[PDB]
Amino acid sequence: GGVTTFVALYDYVASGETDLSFKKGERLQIVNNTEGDWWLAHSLTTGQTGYIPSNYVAPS
Amino acid sequence: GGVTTFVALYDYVASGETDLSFKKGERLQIVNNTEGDWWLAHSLTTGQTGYIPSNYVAPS
Repeated sequence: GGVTTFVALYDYVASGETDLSFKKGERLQIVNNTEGDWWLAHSLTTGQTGYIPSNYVAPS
Repeated sequence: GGVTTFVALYDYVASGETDLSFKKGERLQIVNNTEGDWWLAHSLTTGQTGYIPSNYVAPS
């Protein structure tokens, strides 16, 4: 059965606003683009990232 | 060429820690699983989400 969790091998310090910092030994999930009808999105105004309902958006 | 940016149609208030809040009219990117060797991850310890170098992790 597929793995549920990954562990960090090293410390990582983020340089941008889309990447994630973490400490060696930290426990992390690798996540999917989509969760049902929810898509992963990155807010250009608040710089944060997360899933959103795909029916709440339209192309520019 | 493909769309670069989406616009919010309504306000959304997040309920969990994997979902993203945004206001109507916010400009958002829908993001890809991977960017090169980098995968999207969700930190169970800090609750934050972001890209990480895939060579910095191992399965549990």
